[PDB]
Amino acid sequence: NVLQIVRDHWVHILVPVGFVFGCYLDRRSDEKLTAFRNKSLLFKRELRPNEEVTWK
Amino acid sequence: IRWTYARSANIYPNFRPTPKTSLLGALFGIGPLFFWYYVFKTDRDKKEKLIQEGKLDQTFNISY
Amino acid sequence: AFSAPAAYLTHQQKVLRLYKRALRHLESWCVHRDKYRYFACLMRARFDEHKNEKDMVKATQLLRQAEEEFWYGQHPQPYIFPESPGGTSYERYECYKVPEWCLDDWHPSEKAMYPDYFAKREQWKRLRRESWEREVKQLQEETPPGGPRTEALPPARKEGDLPPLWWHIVTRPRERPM
Amino acid sequence: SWDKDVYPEPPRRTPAPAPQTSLPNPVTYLTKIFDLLVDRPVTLAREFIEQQHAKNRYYYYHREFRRVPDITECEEKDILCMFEAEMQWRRDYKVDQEIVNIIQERLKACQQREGESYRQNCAKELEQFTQVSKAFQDRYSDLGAHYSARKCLAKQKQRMLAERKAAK
Amino acid sequence: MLKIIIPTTMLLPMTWMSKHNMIWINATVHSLLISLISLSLLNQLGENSLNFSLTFFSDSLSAPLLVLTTWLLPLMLMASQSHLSKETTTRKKLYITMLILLQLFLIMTFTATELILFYILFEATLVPTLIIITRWGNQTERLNAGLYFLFYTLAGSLPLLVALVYIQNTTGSLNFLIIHYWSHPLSNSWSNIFMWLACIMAFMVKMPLYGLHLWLPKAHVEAPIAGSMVLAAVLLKLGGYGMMRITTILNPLTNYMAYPFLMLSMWGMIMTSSICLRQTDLKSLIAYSSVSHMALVIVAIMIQTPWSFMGATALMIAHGLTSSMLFCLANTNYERVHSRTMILARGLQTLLPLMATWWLMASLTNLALPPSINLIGELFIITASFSWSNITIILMGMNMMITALYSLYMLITTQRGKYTHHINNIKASFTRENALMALHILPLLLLTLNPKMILGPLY
Amino acid sequence: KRLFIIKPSGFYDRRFLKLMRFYILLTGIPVAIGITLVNVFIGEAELADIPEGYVPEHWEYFKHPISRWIARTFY
Amino acid sequence: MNPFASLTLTTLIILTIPIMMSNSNIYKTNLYPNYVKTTVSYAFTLSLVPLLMFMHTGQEMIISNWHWMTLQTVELSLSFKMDYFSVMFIPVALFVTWSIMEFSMWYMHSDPFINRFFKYLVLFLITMMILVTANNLFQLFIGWEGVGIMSFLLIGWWHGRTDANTAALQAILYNRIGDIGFVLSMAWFLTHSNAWDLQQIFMLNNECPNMPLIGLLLAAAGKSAQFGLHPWLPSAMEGPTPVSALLHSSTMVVAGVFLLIRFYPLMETNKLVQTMTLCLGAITTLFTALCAITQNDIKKIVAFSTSSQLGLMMVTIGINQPHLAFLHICMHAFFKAMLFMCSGSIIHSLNDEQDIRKMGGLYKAMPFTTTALIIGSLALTGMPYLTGFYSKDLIIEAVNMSYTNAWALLMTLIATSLTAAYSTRIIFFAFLGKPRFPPLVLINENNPLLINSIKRLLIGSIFAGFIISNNIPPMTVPNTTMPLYMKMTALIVTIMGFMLALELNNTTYYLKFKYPSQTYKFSNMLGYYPSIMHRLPTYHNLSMSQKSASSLLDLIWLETILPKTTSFIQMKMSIMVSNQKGLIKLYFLSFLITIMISMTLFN
Amino acid sequence: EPYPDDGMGYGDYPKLPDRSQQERDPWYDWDHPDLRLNWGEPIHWDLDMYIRNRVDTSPTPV
Amino acid sequence: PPLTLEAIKDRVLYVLKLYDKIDPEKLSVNSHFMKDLGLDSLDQVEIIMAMEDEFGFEIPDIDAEKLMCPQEIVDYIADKKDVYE
Amino acid sequence: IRLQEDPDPEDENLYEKNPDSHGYDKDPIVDLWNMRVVFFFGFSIVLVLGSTFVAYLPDYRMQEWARREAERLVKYREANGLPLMESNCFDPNKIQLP
Repeated sequence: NVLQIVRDHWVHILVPVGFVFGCYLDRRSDEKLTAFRNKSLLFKRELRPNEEVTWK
Repeated sequence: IRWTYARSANIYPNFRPTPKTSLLGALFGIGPLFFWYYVFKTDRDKKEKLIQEGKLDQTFNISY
Repeated sequence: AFSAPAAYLTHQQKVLRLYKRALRHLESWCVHRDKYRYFACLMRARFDEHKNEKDMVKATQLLRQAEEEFWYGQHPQPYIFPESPGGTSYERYECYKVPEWCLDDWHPSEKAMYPDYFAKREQWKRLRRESWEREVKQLQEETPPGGPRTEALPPARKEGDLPPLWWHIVTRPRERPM
Repeated sequence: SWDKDVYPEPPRRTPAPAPQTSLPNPVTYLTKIFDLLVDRPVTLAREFIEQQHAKNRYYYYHREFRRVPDITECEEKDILCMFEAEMQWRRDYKVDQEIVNIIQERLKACQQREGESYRQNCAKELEQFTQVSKAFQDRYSDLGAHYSARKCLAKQKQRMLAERKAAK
Repeated sequence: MLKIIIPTTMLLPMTWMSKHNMIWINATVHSLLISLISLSLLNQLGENSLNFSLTFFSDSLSAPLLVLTTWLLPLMLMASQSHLSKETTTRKKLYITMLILLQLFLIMTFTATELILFYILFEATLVPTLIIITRWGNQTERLNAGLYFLFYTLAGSLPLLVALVYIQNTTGSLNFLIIHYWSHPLSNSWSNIFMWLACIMAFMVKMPLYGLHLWLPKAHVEAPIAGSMVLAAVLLKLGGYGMMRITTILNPLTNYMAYPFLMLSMWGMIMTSSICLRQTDLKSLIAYSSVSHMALVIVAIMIQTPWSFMGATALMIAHGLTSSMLFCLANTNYERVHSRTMILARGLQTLLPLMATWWLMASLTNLALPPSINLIGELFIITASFSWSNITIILMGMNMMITALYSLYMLITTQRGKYTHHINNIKASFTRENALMALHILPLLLLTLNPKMILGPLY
Repeated sequence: KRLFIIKPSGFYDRRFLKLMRFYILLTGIPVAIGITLVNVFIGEAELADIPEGYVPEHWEYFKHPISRWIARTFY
Repeated sequence: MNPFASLTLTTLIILTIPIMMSNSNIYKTNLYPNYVKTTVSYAFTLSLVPLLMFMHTGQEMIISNWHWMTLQTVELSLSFKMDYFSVMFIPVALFVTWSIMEFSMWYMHSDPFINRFFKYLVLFLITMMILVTANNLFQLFIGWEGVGIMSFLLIGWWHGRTDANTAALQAILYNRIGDIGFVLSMAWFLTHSNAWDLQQIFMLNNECPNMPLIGLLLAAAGKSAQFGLHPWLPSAMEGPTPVSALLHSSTMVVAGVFLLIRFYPLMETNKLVQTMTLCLGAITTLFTALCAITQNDIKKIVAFSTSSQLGLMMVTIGINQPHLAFLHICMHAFFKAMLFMCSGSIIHSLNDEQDIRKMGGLYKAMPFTTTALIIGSLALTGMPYLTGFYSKDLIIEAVNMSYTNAWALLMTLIATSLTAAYSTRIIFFAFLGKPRFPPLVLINENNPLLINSIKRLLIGSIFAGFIISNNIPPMTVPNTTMPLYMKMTALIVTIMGFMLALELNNTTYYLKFKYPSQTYKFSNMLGYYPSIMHRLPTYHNLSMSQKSASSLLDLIWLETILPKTTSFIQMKMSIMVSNQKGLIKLYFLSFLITIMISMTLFN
Repeated sequence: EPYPDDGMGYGDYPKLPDRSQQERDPWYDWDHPDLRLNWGEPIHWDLDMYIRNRVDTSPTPV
Repeated sequence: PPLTLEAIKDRVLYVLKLYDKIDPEKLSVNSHFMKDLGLDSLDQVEIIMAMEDEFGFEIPDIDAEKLMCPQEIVDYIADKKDVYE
Repeated sequence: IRLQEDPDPEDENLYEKNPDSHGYDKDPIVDLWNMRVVFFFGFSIVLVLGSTFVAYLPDYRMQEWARREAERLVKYREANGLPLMESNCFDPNKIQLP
């Protein structure tokens, strides 16, 4: 009866998918604002070995 | 129902600006406001005058 | 259980009420039983003195003056029976009184906790439901054309008929529900 | 593990027990019973838990913020430098609040500890809190809800101009 | 912020495409989950706000309000289930969509970084509220109440829009960060005085101010339960948030301009609580109580001191919860007896004890029994006012006394005395209603344990 | 001679309390047990000076273990 | 020292256990009140230990267990002040609560919600302990409001009685008026001394100004039912007698006196506040005793006695003798709670009869209650070497031997006379004489709970005064030498009051009727303070609310000003514009006028 | 007897005697016992003020 | 204190027998004070007061005046106290 | 004046049709599942779990960090004899007075 269950209760996937999409879009926005990733006068450090970004 | 309606709804339709209504409204509406303004303004001005004169004690008044 | 009041209090009734109030306030003042008995017999003699006044105007004026005397001489803190209005225990158990209709909203498990009583209650409900129509008819018939001029309600005229408007008086909550 | 210099405590002088009556002291036996019934099981439980913690010891570190140019040297409408200076000033505000808290804690402890001689034997802590309170009030009070490093600088300048006028 | 916004948007298609039976269930589940997601925002760096992106940011002020909104939506759904049962499926879905749109607009208001976006959405909140009041109200006065609410708010807001555009032209940006960092002081000029009035009056209308509060009693009495819940809990606090944000621009002129509004609020709290003493309608009593508490918040904001702001935030959250619960309690009795007159229903404690307990706790919070967050906020406001002027304590204490009096008077009249004999439709309280009251109460008592969450950024 | 005592229905409110308590405890008891286990065994970290040449992770600035876990996982 | 903190905190935390278990099944069962009583008894037994430690070495401590929140430079933390006052009052309060609950099991047996009653009792006890053991003003305020709310709930225990609801509302009203001054004190201390902890407040405020102390005075007057705020206490007798005996007789009412005592180091500095406390205490003593003299309800008489004793404590504070006031609180708890329990026994025996006029000849009918009440009255009147002697006699001796307002001292002596007088009244009217109760005699005190509960407080009234006075460290320089009449003044005045009261009560037997004197009316009507003060201000406030605030402003004038006038103007303009004429000739002329005007104005 | 038409807004409502509900005889069976009021009876404008739990005007001995 | 119907009757008759003006021998449950006995109105008031003092509950005057019979007093007391046996 | 249906009687109590109504709907199944959804996702999930999550939320407010910095500064300044709190928030030299 799985077809019946999914056919009439698929709406429960929209909102959790919405949360995942929100996380993805927020990470994309974070990508956009990477100008001063490590160029501050406070948290500016030399990249530790095997690191390319401080994710800031 | 009549009591509630008379206490709430019927008041304004059966109101007429009259010298008693107008005078009592003026008094009990704005007079207290001006009285408190006078009291608090005088108090605040006195405090500011004392502060400017350096004649007020706030030795440990560090949390405002 | 209170009787329907009358439009006015007859002069005799007013005199009786004043006598009762005066005796009670005297008892409040005369704490000890012997002194109370002495002054109560004195008061009874005082009433008997003008018991047979023929002039109604004179009797009315005497009533008025006696009421003034009562008000001056009333005890500041008269004795009140504990369950009487103004008494210490007046309406104490009122919150415990619960109307009968609350029963109909019981969950079936609770109603099964006491089956037999609820069978009896169903019998009473049937009785009331059957008697209502006849009660209404009787009230219409006995009511004067202008309308009920007194709060008094007629008794049951015929066998098999319950007193009109009997349900709440009969099923009023117990004085001490607990 | 608190530093004694940061949280001073006067040395403890506890009078020795000098009984003068034959009657047994109930407090002594009650304290021994409390020891045996409560303190020993509690000490054993803490011994066990400390052993478990020592089995897996890991360290957390206290962050260090390098000093940054103040609002005084930050240029106008220079939002980057103003931001750095403002956050630094906010951190300094928090640190000053904590210092005031430490002094107040000393004051309270000294009031309680001295007992009936609080008025005399806590005078030094009272003077310390007096100085700290005056400094904190002068630095931060009256800035308002929207306190900012610029407003504190403005307050400092107003104070210094008043001082020059007093110097005449 | 999209972690909250996008699921909230997706609530609409889910509600529209859900089966007729499952609309309430699905809405409640996912709104509660959205609130659980929103709980993450409470973690705020002390020095700086959480700047998620250019458009959206959060601070220790916005986060409690967002959490309140996200928590409030499922509560509104539970409350509004009962009286909307007879409605057709399309109408119920429309009601739910109005609620969801309101939550979305409120979230975007509290998180917006730009004052013009804040204004756009803060005025956008009117449309769902107006539709709710004027379409699902149960009295003929709903139309008049909606007109009053809409026109008061718009008359306040339009000058705010003009002033915000003028600020954009002068300073160059309406982003709150830039405004805070630059924030040049105002001068005491008639032009600046009127700019101050334009900025302040919209929020002073939203926060019911004495003389501008007439819309609130009509709206709250005439609205359905859910609409009353949002109006009491969040829509008033919209004004408080706006005033706290906007006070940065008007730094010096606030001292001169506060006295009219300060005195109006200080006297109006006493007046409104005295009105509460003599109200004949339970919803009206709660509305005037809200007016008094909001007047306290107005005083705290106008004083512009750290303790005042912390107390203002705490009072906003605590009052939102208390007023929402009180409206729910009144709505239950209204559904049972179909009248809002206080005297009609009496002695309900014997009939409904657990509801009586809920009423007791709600009133105790309303009268600010410690250590309730209500008392924390009120006490902080009182201490700030005392520093502002020692004479304020007289008015503040009088207001506290009258609040206690009217709260316990409502409790005594509704829940004590002999039961009204003729009323026979009182029935055992449903698990939904008790659940709603508990969902109101438990967060409020819990927030006392960790008060730093609702003490605002200045903490 | 027991006389009946009229009282409102109690099945619904008692059931409400039972369901509320059950659903609160359903996660509270696992939560309480987990909190106790973490505090007893994992314990709270010890304050140590930063070793020279080391840049600690952000979660390493927080004492309590659960606080560290939340900081590392969600922030 | 290490056991001290643990024991003291456990004493409070144990009391909470029945509250937590109230969710469990024990609440449903009949075992809940017995569990509550046993919990209180174990708490008392534990509280005895720190009391012994303090007696041995004065091991006072402060415990800041939990840090609630730090507000910038102010730290608020859950702190308990386990000093002499707390460490002594906790055992006394616990012992009294134990006896009261044991009595209540017998007195409240018929009540359906006995479990709710016992739970409310434990809630009040917890709140009072919070009040006593508080090192922050905020924690003390938590206890203050908790005690107030619990009194509100317990007084209106019978929700049916409108009178009970009125009494509860009145108590809330007066106590909130006191809380105004309390909030003033809290705000002043926060703004000036930057702390709510008693320790920092004491440290900084070397010479405390007047305003915070006057606020503390107001809060104390509210809680201790001082004059101007007194009527709530006599009205509180509307509640069940155990509630009266516990809270509104011996424990809750001493909250204000205890608050003043806690702030004694600040109280010493300011002379004016001491004078005001002295005058208020003297007024309370005199007025409440005079009211009690003519009261005919036993509960009212004992309640006015409580108020007079509270006034005596306030006087003692005014004479700047705080520790003596604390001692008097400790003794008053014992003997007054016992007196109220005896009153409750009399009431229950006589089927809910509280009027002394309907009670008579109970000396032999109720031997044990009679012995207990005689002992309690003797202790109350200052019989030597009883509990009252160690407190009240020292109080009077210190009052006489000190710089004092003359009228205050005179009123205190007269009040002691009147205390003897009303003790004579209750004993004479109730136990002595011939029976006046209704025919059916149901007297039966042979209940183990009642007997044992009264037994414990009897033993306390007899010996606790000596025991405590001997054990406590000396805290006041004694008034060693004094004139003989000065020493014996307390006994002389008490005996004079006894003699005059006995003669006047004997005169009642004489078969002579006289109409009431004006002074009798003044005393019986409680000084007319209830009659006018509960009517004129209430009427004026409620009428002002409805007539001005509800109507003349909100529904009339504000509406006329902003909404209605603007709506009317727009309506009139709409009527003008929509003239509904539409004649080409008419509006085309307007075009000509507009063209001409435009040419002129805009060139 | 309607209230005097002075613009207060009472209008048609009658000026019932200012008797507190305490004064009304308790013994009589009232439709609303706690309020001592019968159904259909005109309700005093300030009845809420003159409830038994609030401002009382009952005659005093003095 | 069950206060059964027979107990109420016995106590009412007891009070009436203790009343000097009423002769005990002719006193009966149906003996109307006004007609069968020689009592007047004031005697009715006094006996009502005596009954209300004996049973400790106050009889309202409107109900009090209409008793006129010892059995009426008994059944009225039963109604007030909810005595069904 | 109009042909309108009689006002519906007070909405039928959900107790009548299903005594264990729970409210939330007419059909008992949706009643039970609505109450289960409400109770679980509010009390069990949001209230309990979120209360723990807030309780153990990382101190990003830097309260402990502020205390540690205060301790270090107090120790150093007391050791070196420097005043505990300098009166000037910013160094006087960098400021250029008019």
